[PDB]
Amino acid sequence: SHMDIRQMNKTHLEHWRGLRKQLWPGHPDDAHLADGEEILQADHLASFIAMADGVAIGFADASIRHDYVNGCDSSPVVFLEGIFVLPSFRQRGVAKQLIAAVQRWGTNKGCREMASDTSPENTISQKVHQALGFEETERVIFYRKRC
Amino acid sequence: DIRQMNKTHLEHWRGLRKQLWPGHPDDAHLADGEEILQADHLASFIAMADGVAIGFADASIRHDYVNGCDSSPVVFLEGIFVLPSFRQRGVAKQLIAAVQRWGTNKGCREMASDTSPENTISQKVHQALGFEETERVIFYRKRC
Ligand SMILES: CC(C)(COP(=O)(O)OP(=O)(O)OC[C@H]1O[C@@H](n2cnc3c(N)ncnc32)[C@H](O)[C@@H]1OP(=O)(O)O)[C@@H](O)C(=O)NCCC(=O)/N=C\CSCCC(=O)NC[C@H]1O[C@H](O[C@H]2[C@H](O)[C@@H](O)[C@H](N)C[C@@H]2N)[C@H](N)[C@@H](O)[C@@H]1O
Ligand SMILES: CC(C)(COP(=O)(O)OP(=O)(O)OC[C@H]1O[C@@H](n2cnc3c(N)ncnc32)[C@H](O)[C@@H]1OP(=O)(O)O)[C@@H](O)C(=O)NCCC(=O)/N=C\CSCCC(=O)NC[C@H]1O[C@H](O[C@H]2[C@H](O)[C@@H](O)[C@H](N)C[C@@H]2N)[C@H](N)[C@@H](O)[C@@H]1O
Ligand code: NI
Repeated sequence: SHMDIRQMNKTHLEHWRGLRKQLWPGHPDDAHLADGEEILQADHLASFIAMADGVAIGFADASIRHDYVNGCDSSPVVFLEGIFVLPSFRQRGVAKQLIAAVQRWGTNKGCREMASDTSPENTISQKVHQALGFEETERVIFYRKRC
Repeated sequence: DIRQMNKTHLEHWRGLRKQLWPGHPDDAHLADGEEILQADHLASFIAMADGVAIGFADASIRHDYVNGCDSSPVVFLEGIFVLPSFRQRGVAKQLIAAVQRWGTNKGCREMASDTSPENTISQKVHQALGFEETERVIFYRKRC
């Protein structure tokens, strides 16, 4: 059936929250709500919903980042902040089309580079990133200290 | 003494920074210095001994997602290098303390950093200075 990638607006908020809670289970209930509203008002945040037959089968969150991005040489950068496709709809090209939409958005915003990161443990994600034309740039360990 | 970088430090800062990052074109350090001095959300700090720079830290105020962190903005240690001769004397500790104060003055509740999995010494350093490991990731890039 015909699939559409829709940039998320007020009308897709429930579709998006329903999927996001499956990518990140236990990511607090009030966070998803505030995140939704922020994204709709942003010019440096956009999310994209894969729709077919009137149901939402996957999503991607994207940003335009001005912070230094690991492995990139230019600024700003279009960044893949999250991506998830429902188990039953996987390996059908949903993520490919989601990422194409993120790229289109970032390109129209004047980004020269698209970036993403994933866990060294998530081998499917690594294969996916590489199939869709991403190259590995560097691996890093992050640290934090409370101020 | 640790001072915030200004126009007069640029040349000696560039000399140390090329040692941290030999890959960087020499074009870039020039540009990067101008950018830091122009930007409110960037600052660098220089450790001096007898008026010669022997260490530096580059820092930013980060407004985008930062791996391992839960608030925004974040003070981020973008780069730190101390001359081998001046190592293990607390120079890095003092540079990072200056970075942390700048970030607190910019309302950051978290300081973050990253390093190579092979850079074992830098890992001990973050550990020693009170940082905690958050996550390890692989970064990807696609040219648009
Ligand atoms: C990976 C998916 C999305 C692929 O979907 P698909 O539709 O099945 O793919 P396709 O389009 O059909 O396939 C594309 C290509 O890949 C190939 N492929 C697909 N599947 C496989 C396969 N199983 N094996 C081999 N090859 C495969 C396929 O052949 C295709 O080849 P080609 O282009 O046609 O030539 C899918 O399998 C899936 O949903 N899997 C489960 C979830 C998952 O792993 N998702 C994405 C992979 S990244 C992991 C989750 C994620 O997005 N995390 C984001 C970040 O989360 C966290 O950070 C967040 C933070 O938590 C938030 O609060 C902030 N707001 C933002 C911040 N970024 C962490 N701190 C970061 O470190 C994380 O990076
Ligand atoms: C690590 C140093 C700086 C420590 O200096 P010191 O003065 O000697 O330390 P100290 O103050 O004496 O010691 C403090 C504690 O550490 C302990 N310590 C010190 N030395 C050792 C030791 N050798 N063994 C064990 N313990 C040690 C010491 O005991 C102390 O503990 P305590 O207080 O006594 O309990 C020193 O050894 C040194 O200069 N080493 C060589 C350089 C080095 O490794 N530097 C930094 C390590 S990672 C920190 C951040 C950093 O610089 N990152 C570079 C990033 O660079 C790149 O990214 C850049 C990009 O390239 C740029 O273009 C962008 N503009 C910004 C962007 N961030 C990569 N893409 C990123 O992935 C990289 O992460
Ligand atoms: Ni259509």
